[PDB]
Amino acid sequence: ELKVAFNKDTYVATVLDASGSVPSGSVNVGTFFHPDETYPDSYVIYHGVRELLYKRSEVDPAQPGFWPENITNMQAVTIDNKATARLVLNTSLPRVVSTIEGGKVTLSVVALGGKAPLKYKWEFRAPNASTWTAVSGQTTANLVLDNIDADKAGEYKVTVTDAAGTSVDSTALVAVGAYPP
Amino acid sequence: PKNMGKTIKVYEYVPLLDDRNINDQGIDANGAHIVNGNLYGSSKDIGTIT
Repeated sequence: ELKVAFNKDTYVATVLDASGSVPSGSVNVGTFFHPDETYPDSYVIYHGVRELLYKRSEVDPAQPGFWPENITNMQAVTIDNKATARLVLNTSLPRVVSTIEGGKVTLSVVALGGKAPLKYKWEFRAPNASTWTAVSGQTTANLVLDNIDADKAGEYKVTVTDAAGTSVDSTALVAVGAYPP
Repeated sequence: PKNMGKTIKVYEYVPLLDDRNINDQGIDANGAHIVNGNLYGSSKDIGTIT
């Protein structure tokens, strides 16, 4: 929920976060999900400000309005962003990794979003199951599996969660050939 | 003409720059809706038209 303000004089649409403070002069014009719930990788912040100022009024950008009198000249507004950058995964886990019993498989994920305490998570699904099982201990980015056994095969999924609520995940299926004992 | 009531009425089109043509369609040189639609509505002043 990115909150947008708007000052009618300077024509600056400050896209604040959910807990921002509206600048002296600007007025609340609405809220929109920057990572759109349904199509998450199609619209940008501009594509959300336009949908917010269309339902506004040139006479006073505080009361709602429509087509004959609304803020649709999208050249004078200057979006001034002060909302934390979306949690994006710069380097996701490989689609597939495959070693032999005894080898060392390492998985690494790099996240570039907005928060101080970017905490991590790790789960594990056996390749016949349905629910994810918590990988105890490893909670910091790179997960190292040394002397990997056959039972430690399946699908591993990281979950990079920021400070407030945002989370991004990425999976990596792991296979291990098992020579006879 | 007969069969046409007992009244005749015409249309008077007023100039843009007079005072009589007050309306609500007004955006100044900056982009803010103003009360007067007519630019310098026959003010004949210097400061007002400036």
